[PDB]
Amino acid sequence: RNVMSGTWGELWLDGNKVAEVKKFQAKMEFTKEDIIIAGQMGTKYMGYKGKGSITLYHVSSRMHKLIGEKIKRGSEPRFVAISKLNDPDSYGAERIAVKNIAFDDLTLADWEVGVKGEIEAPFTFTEYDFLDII
Repeated sequence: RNVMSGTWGELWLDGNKVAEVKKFQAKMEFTKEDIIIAGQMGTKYMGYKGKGSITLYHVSSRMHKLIGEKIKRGSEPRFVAISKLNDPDSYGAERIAVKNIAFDDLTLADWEVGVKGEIEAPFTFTEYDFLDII
């Protein structure tokens, strides 16, 4: 409905291709904190928090090291997913880039399960772009 979803694609950590994507679903949410800002006297758009689930496979053997380097630098890792949209005609686009993705609960062992198997994880995101316009 107001939920976006997609199937095949790729997951990236900066310039590194780190997994393939089987599917995703995402929803945008109005929070009370966003409601306060939009009501400020002194200004028709509103901030939003993105949340979803994504299913990953063919995880890179380099994920362990890439995450360790993020921790060393002090930077929580932020990803990009590219995926084939469901119902592309409704969007006027065939693919989506879901950006600034955070995985609050994915562990090193979860990444491990996704090398030879598949892993479904919740995620948050803050922006997106439509790709392959039609």
